[PDB]
Amino acid sequence: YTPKSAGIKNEEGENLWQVLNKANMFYRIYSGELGEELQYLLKSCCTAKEDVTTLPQIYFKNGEGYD
RNA sequence: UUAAAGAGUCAACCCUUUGCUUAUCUUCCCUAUUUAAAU
Repeated sequence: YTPKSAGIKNEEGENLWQVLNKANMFYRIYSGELGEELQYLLKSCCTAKEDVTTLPQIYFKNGEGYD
């Protein structure tokens, strides 16, 4: 996700969602088969972001109590 | 218990034409008999 999903297309015309999900280069980079230069930068983007506004909330039984 | 919430509304010509048609052997055969008073 990026604001307005603008980005910049390649010379043939591709975005990251198409590039990383074409022929499984995501696992080829996450493992580190392309080096440790494209491995730290990609892992830097994997950060959590909490937001609960306008989401369903349901009670589930967990032994003695609820969650 | 993916809990809680929400107006789909409005309008319309389906019209026109038409040759179904010719022929034909259903044949042979046969034991229905046996009683009893009107309530």
